[PDB]
Amino acid sequence: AYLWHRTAFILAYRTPVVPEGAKAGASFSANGVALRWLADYDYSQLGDRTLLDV
Amino acid sequence: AYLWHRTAFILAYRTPVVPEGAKAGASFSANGVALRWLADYDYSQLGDRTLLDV
Repeated sequence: AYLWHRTAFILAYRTPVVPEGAKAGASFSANGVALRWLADYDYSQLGDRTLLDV
Repeated sequence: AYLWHRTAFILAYRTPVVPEGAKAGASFSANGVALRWLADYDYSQLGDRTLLDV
């Protein structure tokens, strides 16, 4: 069991910025944390690559 | 020191076009020269890339 006061632990989150050259992505949320979604096409590997980050 | 007539030297400029596969870019100016700006996201390097050219 863990018993803590509010000030004991600190969490910080930052949503990464979708840059100018990236195709406009989406935005998602995990328990109230904003996640950046991004998709880029690998022509050289003939596929799609997605990244979902914070 | 250089003393020249107007007809002595010639400059020519051409702005590159933004291709179909590139996310549409801006167009800037430098001494009246139109410069093609372009941006592309490197998923492998996890970062954006910008090129400004003529």
